[PDB]
Parts: sequence; structure tokens; C-alpha cells
Amino acid sequence: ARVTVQDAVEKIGNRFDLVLVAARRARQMQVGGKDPLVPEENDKTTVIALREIEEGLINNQILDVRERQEQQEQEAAEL
Amino acid sequence: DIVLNPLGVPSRMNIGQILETHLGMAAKGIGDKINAMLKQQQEVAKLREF
Amino acid sequence: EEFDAIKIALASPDMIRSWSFGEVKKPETINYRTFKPERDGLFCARIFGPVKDYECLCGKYKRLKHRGVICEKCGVEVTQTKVRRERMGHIELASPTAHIWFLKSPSRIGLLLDMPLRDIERVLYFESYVVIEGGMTNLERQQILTEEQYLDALEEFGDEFDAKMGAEAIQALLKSMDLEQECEQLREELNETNSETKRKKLTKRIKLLEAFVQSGNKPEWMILTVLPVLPPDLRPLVPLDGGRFATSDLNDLYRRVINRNNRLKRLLDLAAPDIIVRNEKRMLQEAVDALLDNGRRGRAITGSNKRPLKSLADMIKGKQGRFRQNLLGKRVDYSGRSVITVGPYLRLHQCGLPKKMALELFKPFIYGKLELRGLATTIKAAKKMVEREEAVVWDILDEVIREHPVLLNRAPTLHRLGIQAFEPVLIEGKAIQLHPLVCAAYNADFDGDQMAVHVPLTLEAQLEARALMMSTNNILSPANGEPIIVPSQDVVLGLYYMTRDCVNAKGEGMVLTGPKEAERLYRSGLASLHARVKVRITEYEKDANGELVAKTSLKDTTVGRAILWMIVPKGLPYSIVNQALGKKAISKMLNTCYRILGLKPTVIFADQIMYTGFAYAARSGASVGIDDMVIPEKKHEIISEAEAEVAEIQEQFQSGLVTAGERYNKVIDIWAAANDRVSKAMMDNLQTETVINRDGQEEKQVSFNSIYMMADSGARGSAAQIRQLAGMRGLMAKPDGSIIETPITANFREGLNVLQYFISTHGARKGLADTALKTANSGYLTRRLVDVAQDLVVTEDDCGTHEGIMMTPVIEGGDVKEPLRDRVLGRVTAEDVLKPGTADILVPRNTLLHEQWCDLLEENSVDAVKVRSVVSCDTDFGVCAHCYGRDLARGHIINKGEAIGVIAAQSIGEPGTQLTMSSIQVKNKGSIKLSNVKSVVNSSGKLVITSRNTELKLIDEFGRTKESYKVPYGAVLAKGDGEQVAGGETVANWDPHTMPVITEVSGFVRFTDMIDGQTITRQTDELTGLSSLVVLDSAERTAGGKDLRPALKIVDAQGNDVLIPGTDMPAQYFLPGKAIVQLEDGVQISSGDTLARIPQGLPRVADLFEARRPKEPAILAEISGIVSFGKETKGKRRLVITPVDGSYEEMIPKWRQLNVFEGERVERGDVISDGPEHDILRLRGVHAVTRYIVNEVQDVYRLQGVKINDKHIEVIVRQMLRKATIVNAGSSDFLEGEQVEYSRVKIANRELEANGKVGATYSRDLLGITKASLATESFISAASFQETTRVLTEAAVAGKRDELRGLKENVIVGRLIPAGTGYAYHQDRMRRRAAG
Amino acid sequence: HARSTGSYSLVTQQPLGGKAQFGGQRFGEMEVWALEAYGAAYTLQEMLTVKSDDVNGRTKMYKNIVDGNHQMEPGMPESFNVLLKEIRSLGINIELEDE
Amino acid sequence: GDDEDSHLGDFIEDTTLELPLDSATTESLRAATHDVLAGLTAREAKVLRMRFGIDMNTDYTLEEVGKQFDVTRERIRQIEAKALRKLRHPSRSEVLRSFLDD
DNA sequence: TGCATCCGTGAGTCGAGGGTAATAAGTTGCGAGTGAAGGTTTTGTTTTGACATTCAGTGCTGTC
Ligand SMILES: [Mg+2]
Ligand SMILES: [Zn+2]
Ligand SMILES: [Zn+2]
Repeated sequence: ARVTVQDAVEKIGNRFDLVLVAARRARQMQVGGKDPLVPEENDKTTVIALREIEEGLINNQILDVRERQEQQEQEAAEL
Repeated sequence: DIVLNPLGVPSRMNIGQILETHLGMAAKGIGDKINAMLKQQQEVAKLREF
Repeated sequence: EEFDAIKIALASPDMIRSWSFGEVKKPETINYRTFKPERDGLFCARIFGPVKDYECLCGKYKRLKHRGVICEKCGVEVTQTKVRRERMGHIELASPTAHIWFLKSPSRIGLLLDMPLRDIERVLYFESYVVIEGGMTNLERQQILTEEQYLDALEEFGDEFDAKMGAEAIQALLKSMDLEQECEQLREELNETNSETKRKKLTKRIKLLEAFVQSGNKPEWMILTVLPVLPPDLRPLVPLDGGRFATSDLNDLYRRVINRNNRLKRLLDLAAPDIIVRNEKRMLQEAVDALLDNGRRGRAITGSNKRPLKSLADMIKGKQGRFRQNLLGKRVDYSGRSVITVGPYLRLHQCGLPKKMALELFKPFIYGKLELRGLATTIKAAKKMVEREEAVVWDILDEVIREHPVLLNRAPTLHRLGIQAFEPVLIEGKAIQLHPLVCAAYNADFDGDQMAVHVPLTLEAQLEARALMMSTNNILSPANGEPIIVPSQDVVLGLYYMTRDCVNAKGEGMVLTGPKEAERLYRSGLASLHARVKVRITEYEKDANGELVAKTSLKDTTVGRAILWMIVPKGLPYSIVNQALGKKAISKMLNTCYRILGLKPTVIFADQIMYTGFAYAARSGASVGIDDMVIPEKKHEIISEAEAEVAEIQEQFQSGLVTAGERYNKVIDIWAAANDRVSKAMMDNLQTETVINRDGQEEKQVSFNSIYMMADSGARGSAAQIRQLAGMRGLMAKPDGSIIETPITANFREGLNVLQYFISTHGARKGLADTALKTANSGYLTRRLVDVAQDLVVTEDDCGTHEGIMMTPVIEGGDVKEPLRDRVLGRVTAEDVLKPGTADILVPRNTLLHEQWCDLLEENSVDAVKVRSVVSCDTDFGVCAHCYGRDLARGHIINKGEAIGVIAAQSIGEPGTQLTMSSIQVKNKGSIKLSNVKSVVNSSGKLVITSRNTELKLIDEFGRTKESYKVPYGAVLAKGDGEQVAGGETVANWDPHTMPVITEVSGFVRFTDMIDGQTITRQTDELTGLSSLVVLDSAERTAGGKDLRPALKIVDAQGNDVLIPGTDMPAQYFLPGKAIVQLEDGVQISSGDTLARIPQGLPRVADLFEARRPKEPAILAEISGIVSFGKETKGKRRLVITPVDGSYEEMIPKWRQLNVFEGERVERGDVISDGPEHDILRLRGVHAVTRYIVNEVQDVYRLQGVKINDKHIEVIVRQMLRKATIVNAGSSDFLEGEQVEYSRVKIANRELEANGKVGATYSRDLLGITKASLATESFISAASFQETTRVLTEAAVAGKRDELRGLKENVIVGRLIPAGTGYAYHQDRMRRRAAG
Repeated sequence: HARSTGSYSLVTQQPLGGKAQFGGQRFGEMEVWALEAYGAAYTLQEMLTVKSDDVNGRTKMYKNIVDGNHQMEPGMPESFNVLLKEIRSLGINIELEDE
Repeated sequence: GDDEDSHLGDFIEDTTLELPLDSATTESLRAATHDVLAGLTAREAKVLRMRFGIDMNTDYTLEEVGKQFDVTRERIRQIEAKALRKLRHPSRSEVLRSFLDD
């Protein structure tokens, strides 16, 4: 959280992907403004994204499975 | 007045920086005698003695 | 927008007109009153652009009435402005003139023609003519003709020869010539006579000719005919605020072309006489080069400043230009400076900040939040609401601030940890607050050293300031395995007072129940910080698997030692806090804390070691004075007892006995021999002089001095710094630096002399004039160390290739030096390695070597193991994580994506600033090893050797060596190798002056091959009588026997030569000078006795990396075999070697002493001269090349107290070896050296099964590392920093291109760096090339 | 000293020096190596393009902060093509090979 | 710069491009008006806006307004006064109150 | 294999007050171009025959 993002690296496996997979996560909530999964606890968007990470909730695949159902469910709406 | 660091001394080795305190600590001691002897007002004969 | 690569070539004069917009024909810039751009001028609107919005000059086409219409009266358009930077102008010359990058420097144009620059300089200066083309074959091309011999070439023939004297005369020589006739005729005779110094010009031109062929460059463009003019936002003409103007320099320089070109085309119209038109075209190239290089060709050119001008290239040259100062480093918004100050209440991830600084800095972030609040309505409204002091201004400020971390910076940056990223806390001040514990990370203290501040505005870098650079992510420095939160001054002192073992404190002996209740007793005045009190505790261990197992025990401990147990998170023994807790123990007590419990407890822990360290100092108080320093009474007599002796050898010096050196070396000793004992004067008088009485008579314990508790703490110094206070302060010296005869008898407690204070400046002003230029020499050395490492980023998990270097200790010289396990620690094993009970292989060809597997190797007595280095890794364009082991900074398995080199280039160049300031005896008992030995049993019984490679090494019985020492060729011993030697027994002995020529064979002597007057003298011993034929040195003797090698033949009674045992080689000593053979004729000498004796830094680091050979290289043995000697001193001695089956004779400076004799055998890997020792790369392997260098410069740091992991230097040795000279051909060129990786490419496509053998074999090469950055495939990586004129000539003659692959390339162009967070990007860019 | 967004020069479109002319700081080339060893790539794009030169970046950064969408649209520095026109001045053709 | 550090090239500013805060207030000026024009009518928008040339390339005048709708140039200036008056009632000029303070 | 003759690098941020000077010909026409000035011209703006229309000024009628 405020002090530590080490447990956030024993989840993914990479210090640099954490800079990417949280930024891809928080950009759906910075200006995309979606619902967060953890409660807020009066924190900015970068802190709820890392608190999301520790319980195994936002991965590289979970950032893409969440969109790929959402892509075709949007692409079953245009026609 | 000033609480300052002790350990600026031993590698700079200014023992004379300490001796600015030692001699002048009773420069107050002279100025604590006479200032205690002007609210008492003994005579000239003790200030002329001192 | 986006572009893949770039390209550079010579620009044709057709390319220039297609680049441009209009021909600048008049020097007028602005009129004298109407400040206006000028028609047909330099700032012209008809060429370069518009200025005001949709507004022409005279006022015909305005206000979008006529969209695409030029005001044809004045020549000016209406269109969109700000093209005054993009839009170049041009100019057409009348006489063509020459580029100065392509002429002055090889010349690169006369180098093309093999024509001298002095042959050019009669032509392009208009001194004498030259031929263009002899029509008749009587003359030949490239022939300078003087103007008087030109008329003879005129009046002979007239028409059958063509010759000018002009720049056109060189221009005609480029249009005329062909290359396919030349470059296949240079092909024709490269095979005729390939002698090198003629063939190296056949190497360079078949480059240079065929450079132009396949690329598309032409050398016609190499002499200018058209010029491009800089868009006037690069050459402005600006006013000041006071109506005064100030220009760029190039408006002046461009002016000197357009006038002097004008008074040629006008002077051509009037047909000036043929003397003057020459000087007309002289001045153009005088003034064209004034643009390119002001002070290059002749005398410098200055103006009204009376100082030289900044040229066109000087905007790219040096650090005054744009590569070194305005592209890599920059200016920056969103930043500021202030002064530092401490905080004893910030936690580690926090830091202070002013309000007035942040509210002024975070002004773009407030104006977004106020509209989301709506108290401010618009933008200009919200700016108004800053000055009006709203409570919501400081309720949005903190709400902007919270979870937005912030960089801080300090100069000089010396390594990675100079920049960090804390979290803000506000305070009501104007000075940047800072944590105290980060002062080890900066080598800084609080004397007003300012610090920068920076904000990561984007989302992504804000995460980098939290995931990468947040100050609790990185505690462990990349130099070693000890952290950088070694507690600095008072936290190491507040402990050392508190943990102590005296008997003074009341309450000692009764038992307590818990470390809570000591608060109830010590504060009440029934307890003392140090009172030795039995206490029952409850510690915790992890003897399960990550699970706490309880135990509870009692400890006869002290009270202050017990209160530390209130914090420590139940994993450490009570024995770890059972000491005095100096700086030695505390830093390991963090190291052992995260050795066991992981990282995150040791960031909470160091928080609560700082809060106590001031708090029990605030109980204690540390006070110093004059009374604390005590002189013992043994000062008067100890100097007086030598003071009677300083007149003693002076009185010898009056008797005329003692010389200068024997008296100077004795007055320096006895004056300082007692100074050695003034440490012994203050030890027993000031260590246990205390007498506190406690249930006995007295007590001998620790001191109550409050000084020796400061140095065993670790705050400032140790027991050598008191010697400048309590005793006398050593000796003194001159700024020349010779040691003084009379040292000091006074100090800082009594009072020095007016002369003792005079010469004290000498050691001090020099001592600051030394280091004030020793910070320059490291900011040099760092800057090129980061340039060889600018390509190094990991690629793959494994190469899986052959094994590499071998891990052994460095224990030579004295005792243990480096533990093998620590050099083992952090790595991956290379070879399948076992335990000393056979075949217990602990690796599956690779194991990560952390500390518990290091404990296994310390357990077994085995001490040799192989570990992959960067040399045995062979992934192209990177290294592998299976050959790096542990990233020392993060402290676990190195991932994929990280940098490698620049962390080591920050590691190695950091403590360069902190750096610059007989008989061999056995030590203990054990085993004996001395191998690679051929020796003899002497006339005394013991091992006497007659070989070079032998030396003594002392081992224990287990196998792990204790000592080793060099023994000379011919050393007399006292025990045998492979025996038992007791401790303290004299093994070896030899005279230092002589190197023995001791007879290994045993035969009679005979005075052969020397007759007195030819190669020798007769020097009989007038005292003894015993003297043989005395050989003389190399210059005194007669030349009539100087071609005859003088040999005392070993003969027997029949007349033979007594052979060596084993060989049929004759045994006679070809004895060189100064070697007086003792015994006369007919005497049998033994085996093993002397026939003749032969009696007699940081720029140091800048040899070891800058790839320099010494001035006195010690030659090795080229090829082995039975060697003879050679020629007699035609400059130097030659060496006739004849191998056992193989195939050289070369120079020898014979005025030094040789090693191997005229007929002795030598093996490769042996010096043939004496001295210090590229050759070891030429003839030996690869690993031993890296061995001597790593074991020399890491050795330097141990001498001056630094520790650096040897991998960092090994990282450079891989970047020190990139190239490979080639022997054969068939696929490519023949002998030019090339990239070793690419030399491993063409074996894998052609020497592999496409063809049986068509390739070319190759060794390893070695550049200087200051030019290995200049000798590169990328060129802007080489043009950014050094010699920018040269590297942009050769890049353009060949038609190079770049791939933007180095990380200095992606940073200048605004791209993302190919490392770290951006490496996971750049491979998608890399995979999109191969797929589309 | 402090500067959010202040004044700029004329030849290279860069911030200025000092506490006097309302100036920005200096991010020296020693620090870029200190930043490379963290692998923090994006701040190196941030601290040259959007904070020093790239004029489309330095507005669309500063406009987007007033929205909250803390997003970068970068570009090329104007001190890169101040180098092109001077290396093109000396008869050398430099260019960009488009993808 | 008396040490070899600085020159006259450091010390001059180019006030040409736009101020950073003022180039932002151009859009907040523009996105004000269309919302303020949204409380109007289509024939009412088309007489006042394109006369001033908002979001069009050109500046239309009273003649090109007159000859297009029918003939009339007289009453369109009076049409805009009703586009002045209801918007000068301080109910839709709140987001004109600060740009008034230029 | 030397002999010298030129080439080219020496860390890093802030503060510092403001700054240039030598020398020189006139007389004479005549052309291209900054002002004032001629107010008339293309476009902003004033009232009257009238009619479908909203509406107010006449008396009316109707209720509670
Ligand atoms: Mg300091
Ligand atoms: Zn005009
Ligand atoms: Zn490898």
C-alpha cells in the first residue's frame, strides 16, 4: 500500500509489469471511471489498483478477459 | 539558548572551539558578580576592590 | 509521424534546390527605421514565411478575403505562420569552393586520389597549377606544374595537354575518373605484393572506392556549389527591452558570403585581370570556412568583440553545442530547489515539504479540482482564488498531494541512490525536511547543501515513484550485501550507552519478570540503563516451516539490553542484542533480520531504531571538554630520553663517521619510535584508570572517559584520531613531500609553536589542493565508463552454452583474504560440481547460490568450483539471468528487462572519489604443496630448484590454503615438498642481489671458450687467489669476441661434456656479464652451488581500464622449443628459436637482464625479459585474461577500503572484448578485424553444413575503451559526446544508417528507452517488424 | 525556488535558468544514468518531451491536468530538429526513414 | 556569465506562442458560447453567430443575411437584440460574468 | 625505428553585478515613396401606399 508494493510483486512476478498492469488498470478508472473492486478507504486510484493486486484480482489476463467478453457484447449491439 | 551537536569536535579536532566556552564561562562569572552588586549598591570600595 | 530509422549521405546540389524555397541575394535584414523583414533579404517573407496572422505587408490581401493569393506587389503570401524554423533558404554560387570537414582533416578527398595535402595546397590556395588531363601520353596525371614550367608546357605543345589551377581543376578530376578500372586493378596486385604498409593503402582504398559504388554516393558533391541557409529562427535579430538589438552570430557570417559572392559576379562582368580574379575566388573559401570552422584553416577570425566567433559547427562542437548539453540533459519545468533539514518524526517513506513551495508548484493540479468543486467557475476565476487565502485551497492541496510521490535530487549524482521518491508531508516552513537515515545514501550532511525537487505528472511515472523508486523498495546497495541504512551518528551512540555491562547501577542481582516491567523500575529510580539483572523472557523461533515455535527462558542479562526486546519481531535470539552494539553489530542485526524474516519487517524495524536512538541519548547526554582529554605524565621523560640521543648521532656526525642517509634514517626513527609508544603511554593510563568500588576492593572494567565510547560506537574515527590530541600528532612534511627530521612535541591540549603551525599548513593546503582536483578525475572516469555499457540489457533466460570461469579465493600474500563463499554467493554454478566425498553433485548443471547453500560450501572443506560469467554467456545483444545470479540491489533472482552495465558504471565510478586518501617463513601447521617443480638434491640435503615456475604455498591439512609466496629460480630450502613442516621453521633463504646459475649437473670445470683479451678480462683475486675467467659487461669488452658466445664447458676426465640427466643436450653456461665465477680450473663443482653469482592509485586504475600497455612490457615466450641466440647488437639482440616440430627472431633490449640462456629450453608462458607483464590474450586462453585484471583493480579497493563485487568489473571485460581479427577468407574480406558476434554468425551459415570449409578463423581483439565508443556501428551514440567533426565525416562518406537501438538514441529523440518498463513495450515494436 | 509553467527561450523552446527570470531547473546528464538504472522509462520520456520541449505535449499535458485524465501524448523534442537544420546546413543530408 | 557558464542566449524570452493558462481559457471561452447559444432558436442562432463568424471561416454581413432569407436586413439586428436581452437577464450570463472580467 | 609536429580531452547544480569601443567629403539632380488630403462610392442606418393579423376602444347582452 503506502509503504510496500513487494507483495504486489510476489503475485505477478515482475517489478516493471506492475508499473504497466496497474496503469492499464487505473486508466479504466482515472478517466474511464469504472467501479473498483476493493473498497476505496479514501485513496487515490493508484492505491486501490495495488490493493486490488494483492489478492490476485487484476492480472494481464484478467485485464484482457474483462475486455474480451466486453468487446463482443458491445459488438453484438452495433448491428 | 543553543543546543548543538557534540560530535562535530573529534574529527575536526577543534579543542580550541571548546576553549571558547571554558574561558568565557566565567566572563559571565565576572558579569554575574557585578550585576549582582548593582542591585545591592555596596560602595565604590568593593567595585574598586573587584 | 512515426519513423523507423534514419539515413545520412552526401547531399547533391540537386537535393539542395529541392530542399529550399528561394535564393537569398541581398544582405539586407531590417531597415534602419521601419523594423521590417526585407524583400529579397535574409529574413525575407517571399522565401521564408509570414509573421503576423493572415497579414501581408503593404495591405492588399488580408482578413481571408483572398485565401491562396500572394501579394504580388510586395511578394508576400497570406498563409499560416510559424514556418520560420522549418523553412530553409539557399544560394547559387558562381565559382565552386570546397568543404572544410572534407579537406582539412586523412583528407578524405586527396586520400581518395592518394595525392598529398601539400599537393592540394598549391592548387586550392592559388600558388601553382596542376594537370587535369595530359592529352598526349608524354606527361601523366596528378602533376603539379609551376606557372613558369606551365608556360614551357604551353610553348612546347599548346593543345595536347589540359590543366587549370582552380577548384574546378579538382572538380574535373572527380567527374573524369572511373573506379571499376581501379578497384579491380587494386584487386589485381593485392595478390602480387601484400607487404603491409603498401597493402594497408590497398586495404583503405578498396574500402573507399567501393564505398562509393554500392552506396550511391558520388565524389562530385564533395566540393560545394550550392549552400543552404538556416531558417531565421536559428539566426534571429532580436531587440532588447531598451531598444537595443542583439543577434545570433550567423547573420554576420552569412553576410560575408553574399557580398563577396556579389563582387565576383560583378567583377566577372568587368573582366578583371587574371591576377585579381584569383584572389577573388580565394576569399570565398576563406569566408565559406568562416561558416563551418572559424579557427581551423589559418589565422583565427574575430570581430568587434576581439574574441573568436562561434561557428556553424561550433553549435554542434564541444559541450558548447547541442549534443552534450541541450539534448541529453536539459532544462525542465515543474521543479525547484531549497535547503535540507532533518526530521526525527518522519517515517522512511515520508518527507517534508513547504506549503508555499507546493501551492506554487502544484498550480496546474489545483485548477482541475476546483472546477470539480465548483467554487471557482472558470480558469481565470480559479487563478484569482489562489491569492484570496481560501481554506479549501489548503483542503484541495493536501487532497491533491496525498498519494502523489515526489522526486528529490542532489548534485553530484554519484550512483543510483542519489535520486529517490518520498511521499510529501506538509510543514509550516520554507526548507525541505528530510529523513536523517538517507544521509548514508548521499554522503551528505546539513551545512546548507541544497536539493532539487521534481514531480511525476503522468500516471505511469507516479507508479514508478511508488513501485520502483519509493524509498522502501531499495535498501540494499549494489556494492555488497549490507544495507545502506547503517545508522549514522547518534542512533549508533544511543544504543552503545544503553547496552553496556558495568556494576555501577543500583538494582543488580534481583530478578525481573518481563521486559515491560523494567519501565516500572528503571524510570522510578530503582534501575539503571546498565545494571546486570537476571530476567525471564519469551523468545520465538521458526523451527517449523514458516511457523512460530515458542520457547521461554531466563537470561542473566542487563536492563537496558532487555528494553530492545520490546521491538524485535520474535525471530532473533537474545544473544544478538547481548553486546555493546557498535556499528559492526547493528548493520548485521538488520542484515540478519531480513536474512530470516524477509524485507518488510526491516523497514518497520529501522523506523523504530531511529526513534529510540535519540530518546535514550536525550536521557544520557554526551558532553565533551578539555578535562575529558588527559595527558599522562609520561610525556616529559620519554622525549627527553631520546633528546640526549639526538645530539649523539649528531656528535657522530661531528666525528665524521655516519653518512647522510644513515643519520637521516636514524633521526627520523628515534623521534618517532617514542611516538609509537605514546599510544602505549595513553593505553594503560586511560583505558582502565577508573576505580569504582563494588562489593570488593576495586574493579577493572570499561572506561568512564566518554571518548573511547564514541569510537567503539563508530561516530567519528577510532584510536588513531586521538593521537593528534593526546600524544603528539605524528610527523610533518613539505608540499614537495619529504619526511621531516624533527616532529612535534605539542598538540591541541597544550599548544603548538608558531613554526609548528607554519609547517602544519604544508600538509593541509596540499591536502586540500590534492582532492579539489581529485573530484575532477573521477567525473572524467565515470563519463567514459557509462559509454561502453550503453548497450547492455538482458534478453533471455539461458544461452545454454559452454562453461566459464572458476571460483577460488585470492588468499595469496598473507592470511585469508577473500572467502570463496562470498565470491560464490550471488551466482549460478557452471560445471557439475560435487562434495569431497565423490560424486555428490549438488547442481543440476546450475544452482542459484544463496547464503544457506553457501553454508554448505563452508561446511565441506572443498574450495574449487566453476561459475558462469558474462564471457561464457553468448546471447547476442544482452546477457542472461542464468549467468548473472542475483541482482545485488533487489536481492533476489535477476529478472528479464533490467539494465546491467550502467548500474556497474555507477558502482565502479562512485568510490573513485572516496579512494585516494630475505627469507620466507611459515605461519601455522598443515600440508605442504609445491608443484610444477624440477629440482635437485643439493650438497646440503634439501630441495634445491633449478626452474622458473616454482614457489611455496602453505596449506592446512584439510586442503584450503593459508599462505603462498613466490620463491626465486634457484632457492635454497630446508625441508622437502610433500613433507610435514612445523610452525615457525626457516624454510627458504637466498641473497637478494644474486640470481644463481647453480650447476644442476656435476662435473669438472675447464677454462674453455674464453681467451683473455677477446670476450673477458683477467681479474684475479689479489687477496684470496681464487678467481676464474671474469666475464665483463655488454659494452666494455672487445668486439673481436663479441660475436662468440662465452661458455665455461663442464668437462670430465676424458674430454666430454657432462650431459644433463635425461638429455643429450651439452651442458655449458653461456655466461653474460658481471658474473664472476669463483673457483679456478680443474676443481670439481657439485650439484647445486654457484659457479658465479650475479649480484645487483586512481590513474593506476586509468591504466587498468583504458587498455594501455606499460612503457616496460615484460615479454613472454612466443613459441616454445630449443632456442639459440642471434645477432650482435645492430640496434638490439635477436633470438633464434627452433621448436620441437614447429617453425622468428626479434629485437631484445639487452641492456636489461635476460632470463633464459643461449641453449636452455623454454615453454610458452614464460617471460624472456624481466619486468611487469595483450600478449596474454594472444597466446593464452580467455579466462586468465580476465583473471589478472579483476584481481588487480578490485585489489586496489581492498587496499584503500572499498568493497565492490567483482562481477561489475567482469561486466566491463565483456565490453572490453568485441572484435576479432580474421585470418582466412572465402566468404568475406581477409584480415580486417570485425565484431566477434558477427564472426560467430558466418560460421553458423557457411562453415556449418551449407559448406564444409569456406569461412575464416579468428582470435579476439582489444581496443582502447576510450575509442571503443568511437569504433561502433551506431554513430549518434558516438557523435553525442566526443569528436563530433570526425564521426560525422566518416559516417557520411559510407552512407550509414542507424537502428536507434542504443539507449542514448531513444532518449535524445523523445522515444521510450529500451529497458525496464519500456522493454515490455519495445518488443511489440520488435515483433511488428517481422510481422508486417 | 518553484516553477509550475513559466517562460521559455527562443532558439530551442526550453525553460529558463534561475530564481530570477522565473526559471525551471536542470536535469543533468548524470541523472539520466541514475534514472536508467531503475528502468523507469516513462519519466525519461516525461522529463524531456512533455516538460521541456514538445509543444503539442506541453499544452496537451497542461490542458489535460485541468481535466484529471493524467495522460501523456508525447512527441519529438524541438531541440532534435534544431540539430537537423544545422547538420543540414553543412551540406550533409540527414533525414527520417519513414516506416 | 563571468565563468565560462552562461551567455546572453539564456536570458531572453519569446512571448509568441500563447500563454499556457490563456490558451486554456480560449476553449473555456468557446465551450461557453455554444451552451449559451443552446438556449436559443435555430433561426435565432443563424443570424447572430455567422454574422460574427463563430466557427465559420467567413464573416457574413447584413447584406448576405438579407438577400438569403428573403430581403430583410432591418429586423435581424432587432432579432439579435432579443438575443441580447434574454441573455442579458443575469440568468444565462453567469458563464459570461468572468470572461466579462478580461 | 625513431623525430617531431599538431590533435584534442580535464565532473556537476545554484548565485553575479552590467558592460564597450577607431575612423572617415562633399555637391547635384531625380526617382520612388509616407502623408496629408478631392470627397464620392459599397454598406450601416431613417418613413409611406397598404393588408392578414393581434388587439384595444366602442356598446351589447346575459346571468345570478
Ligand atoms: Mg557538507
Ligand atoms: Zn504588401
Ligand atoms: Zn549464458
